Amino acid sequence: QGGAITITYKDDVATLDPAIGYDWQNWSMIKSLFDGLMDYEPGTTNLKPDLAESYEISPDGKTFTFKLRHGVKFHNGREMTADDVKYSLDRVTNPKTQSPGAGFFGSIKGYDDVAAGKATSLSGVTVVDPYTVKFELTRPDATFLHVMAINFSHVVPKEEVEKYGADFGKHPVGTGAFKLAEWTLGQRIVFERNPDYWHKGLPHLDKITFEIGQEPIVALLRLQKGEIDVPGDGIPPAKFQEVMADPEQKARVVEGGQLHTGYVTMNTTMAPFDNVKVRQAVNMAINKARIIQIINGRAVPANQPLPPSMPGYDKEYKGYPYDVAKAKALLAEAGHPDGFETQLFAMNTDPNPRIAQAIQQDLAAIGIKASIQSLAQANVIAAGGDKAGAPMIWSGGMAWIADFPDPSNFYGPILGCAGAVPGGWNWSWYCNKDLDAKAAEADSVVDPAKGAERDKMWSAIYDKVMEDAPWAPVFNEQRFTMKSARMGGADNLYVDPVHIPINYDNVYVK
Ligand SMILES: [Ca+2]
Repeated sequence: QGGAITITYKDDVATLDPAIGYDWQNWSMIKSLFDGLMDYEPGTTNLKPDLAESYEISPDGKTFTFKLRHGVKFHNGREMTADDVKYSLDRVTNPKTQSPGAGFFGSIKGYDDVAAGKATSLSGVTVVDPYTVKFELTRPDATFLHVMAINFSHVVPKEEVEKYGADFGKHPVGTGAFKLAEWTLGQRIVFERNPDYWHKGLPHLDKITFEIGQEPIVALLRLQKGEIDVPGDGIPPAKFQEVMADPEQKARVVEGGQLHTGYVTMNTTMAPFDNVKVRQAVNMAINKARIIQIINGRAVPANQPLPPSMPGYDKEYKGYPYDVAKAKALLAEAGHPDGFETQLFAMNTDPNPRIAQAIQQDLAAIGIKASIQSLAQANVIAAGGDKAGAPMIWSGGMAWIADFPDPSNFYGPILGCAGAVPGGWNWSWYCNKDLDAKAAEADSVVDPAKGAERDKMWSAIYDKVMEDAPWAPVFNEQRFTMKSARMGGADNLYVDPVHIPINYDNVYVK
């Protein structure tokens, strides 16, 4: 009940639009300003109705009917109704919105017509009455309920989108537990409790202040002084062991496993990375153990796209060897015995400039001279979302943590054709239509007793991805969160698997 906390970040926020935001800094911010039909029990991945009060599924699993809560108000005071759910889904799937999450809705009837520009409304989403919205699917979809909890299906008010247009992401209006109060660009973002939030008793805090442009190391000092509550950029490597060995700081640390993989993307449409042998050479060039030492051993080396604890992870897959001689030999086969020059993009928050320097040295060992383009995250992400931009990107600090705990989440948006779109997060621009179809087939296996078979279908998909080498996977990272002594709540609210980073709506001050 009450309290005003402070959270630091070095990088800035470019958007709070739920159709657009997708990075580690704004994902949970957006979840606190907006709501969708579904959410999760705080601290877990257990689905629960949110803006829906209840729902029904047809026996064939292709018709979802949601009964909406009554009396839900947007921050502007207007009642939310089923028309707003329809509008939001029509908007996020419309290609002109440039949502990196449009593909999550591919199983809805009429999606293809919308994606192809033949329709501006999803035929499969119908407003039955002001408080009933129905979804009809073309195929069973094992991740549909999770997608009705993902930011991209959060509900926006069309009159506010019309008012601000492309600038709606700077003026978010939602139904969520907090509303935007102050946004001083490059300096501070203030969330205030929404006093009329439909979920009574939430949030607990009165105010969250995000202080921008703050050095990660200084933030630890401020936390020791009680002048901030959460260092948003976590524990810098230079300070990790000292934090761990100081009981008065170790007591502020919460550690959690993640469904995470960090990787180097290669743009499969930009020469020279349009040659599979060049991409496989890069896979054999990276010294993952050395990179992991930079982050204090807080990770294990990744040999494939899925995190080791994700269902579908190929436990047997051997992977590309770390083998400079083989990498050079492959580069020569590809017509580059003398190597080549290229660009490696990275976000500029520690430790990612240093990790990029390590990758750069690894590439130099096989004859690739890569200049590091160390930029703000928004500009790395935008360059990735440009088919003609970013030959290589180190994903550290930006991607990928599963939005929901299923192997499908590591495909569509980052390795599927659905993500190889303007503004997308498939920075490899890797589009394999045959795998897209196999992915839809795998997500149609909905019988929970067939989960093992479905996990192996996904393993087969990622086996093929790995053969085409659009990624060089590097590591699977542990999460370390720091919180001030006054911050109450269970550990799993500070390493929340869904409201990534912190569950802003359910933490509290003691
Ligand atoms: Ca919410």
